[PDB]
Amino acid sequence: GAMGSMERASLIQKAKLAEQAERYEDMAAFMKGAVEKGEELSCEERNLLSVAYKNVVGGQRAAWRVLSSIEQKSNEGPEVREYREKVETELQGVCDTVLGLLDSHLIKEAGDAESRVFYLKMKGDYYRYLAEVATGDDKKRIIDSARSAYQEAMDISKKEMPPTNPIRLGLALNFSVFHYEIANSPEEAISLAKTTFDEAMADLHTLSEDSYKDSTLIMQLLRDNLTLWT
Amino acid sequence: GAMGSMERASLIQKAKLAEQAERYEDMAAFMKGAVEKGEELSCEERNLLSVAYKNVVGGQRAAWRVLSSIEQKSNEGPEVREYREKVETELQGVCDTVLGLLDSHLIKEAGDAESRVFYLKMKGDYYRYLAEVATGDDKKRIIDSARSAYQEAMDISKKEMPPTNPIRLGLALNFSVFHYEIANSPEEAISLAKTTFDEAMADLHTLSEDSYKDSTLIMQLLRDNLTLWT
Amino acid sequence: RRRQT
Amino acid sequence: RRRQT
Ligand SMILES: N=C(N)c1cc(-c2ccccc2)c(CNC(=O)Cc2ccc3cc[nH]c3c2)s1
Ligand SMILES: N=C(N)c1cc(-c2ccccc2)c(CNC(=O)Cc2ccc3cc[nH]c3c2)s1
Ligand SMILES: [Cl-]
Ligand SMILES: [Cl-]
Ligand SMILES: [Mg+2]
Ligand SMILES: [Mg+2]
Ligand SMILES: [Mg+2]
Ligand SMILES: [Mg+2]
Repeated sequence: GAMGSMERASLIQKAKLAEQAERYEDMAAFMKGAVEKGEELSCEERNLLSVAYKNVVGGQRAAWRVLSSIEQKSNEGPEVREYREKVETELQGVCDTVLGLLDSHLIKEAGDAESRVFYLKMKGDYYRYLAEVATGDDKKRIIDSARSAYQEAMDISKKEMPPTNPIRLGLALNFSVFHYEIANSPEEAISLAKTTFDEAMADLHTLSEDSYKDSTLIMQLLRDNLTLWT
Repeated sequence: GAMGSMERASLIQKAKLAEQAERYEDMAAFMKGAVEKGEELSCEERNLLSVAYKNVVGGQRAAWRVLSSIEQKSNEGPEVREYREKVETELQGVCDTVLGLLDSHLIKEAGDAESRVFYLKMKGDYYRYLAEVATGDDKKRIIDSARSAYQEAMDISKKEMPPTNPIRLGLALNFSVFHYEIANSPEEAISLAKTTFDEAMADLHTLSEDSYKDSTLIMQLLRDNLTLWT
Repeated sequence: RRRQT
Repeated sequence: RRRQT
């Protein structure tokens, strides 16, 4: 696409500038172009990819939720529905764009557990975002695609990563929220959050001061959700 | 353009939804389409226009200032300059788009003082934003275009509006900042801010509780700048 | 609050 | 602070 004529390193460099400038749509286009260069991504580059699309899709979701609430209140002219559809279609485009990158070809080229777990979590996250707005003939299939990606990531992380690994913890956090609010399995969500928190606590003693802070930062988010749900 | 097939009222309606959804780029495209319908804008619609482009251009300016600072530090590869140029060009496009709307044909059709002062202030604001990033053969002309628009608005507001009018006050606020940081006339900026504040104070006694709050809200911004500058 | 991800 | 407009 439109980034094919820019160097890979230049795209990475500008993605970092766009992050500092809080230009996340630019950040995403740059990391999209970097991925399409066809080289595997380093740990840092993988985080730049995730952060960019998280913020882009994060604004769309928040906008979708505002409009969706207005729409439902109006159902207690066509403009409210039309504009919610517009935002929704745009949100689905970004989700399809990320899933296209993971499928072509970040996942199949990711042999390391750290990189493969990272991409499969992302895959579950963006099928979940599609699920948040799905309503029709293939909602169930979208949900199952999220479940399956999350489940493979959990199996690999369990085998290949320590219980305090921040990616394993973030994955567990998001799989738990999937269970709670997407799969209507609130008790699965609570068990997973609790078991994840406890097994990380039992492993903190092996960690350095820096890794300790990374892990506990995410253990607190698990605790926050547990506190909200019980 | 792309809004030509949507009703005017539907465009206004969706501009309000996009505001609630904090989708200001959508908000701007909708109000652009409403203006291009060719009908004068009501007081509320004029505020919807201003708010939308203010937020769009507000994000671009903030991004430009971050990148510009990084660029200058690097001058104590081409990627920093290139990306700052990109943001800058996009910012100039929005500024040119608004100026095009004012010139075609909001200003010449605005006969009321409230509406005409509103558009001429906007004209000064967006020549000023162009001035913030201008560097070459016609910087001085951009600055003078801002001055002239601001000056005509001030002459009309003085004749035709009371000293507490919020648009007159916002105009004075921005003309003062133009003097301070664009025209390198810090003493003109301070005199205008002081004289504007004092003449509004002397007029507060004629106002209702609601108008009193509108005016003093903006008198405080004049006071804040005075406090910063002296 | 809104749950966290 | 940053001046206000
Ligand atoms: N530019 C950026 N945004 C980042 C660059 C790098 C990076 C990576 C490798 C080398 C250099 C930099 C990042 C590393 N983040 C993580 O590993 C996971 C993590 C940890 C804690 C929390 C809390 C909320 N979410 C979290 C996510 S983030
Ligand atoms: N959707 C929106 N954002 C607005 C809709 C209407 C509106 C107009 C007419 C009828 C109904 C609504 C607005 C009215 N604002 C003003 O008049 C000027 C003003 C006053 C105080 C401050 C403080 C900082 N800036 C200020 C600007 S703002
Ligand atoms: Cl629409
Ligand atoms: Cl660029
Ligand atoms: Mg190369
Ligand atoms: Mg129970
Ligand atoms: Mg019509
Ligand atoms: Mg002096």
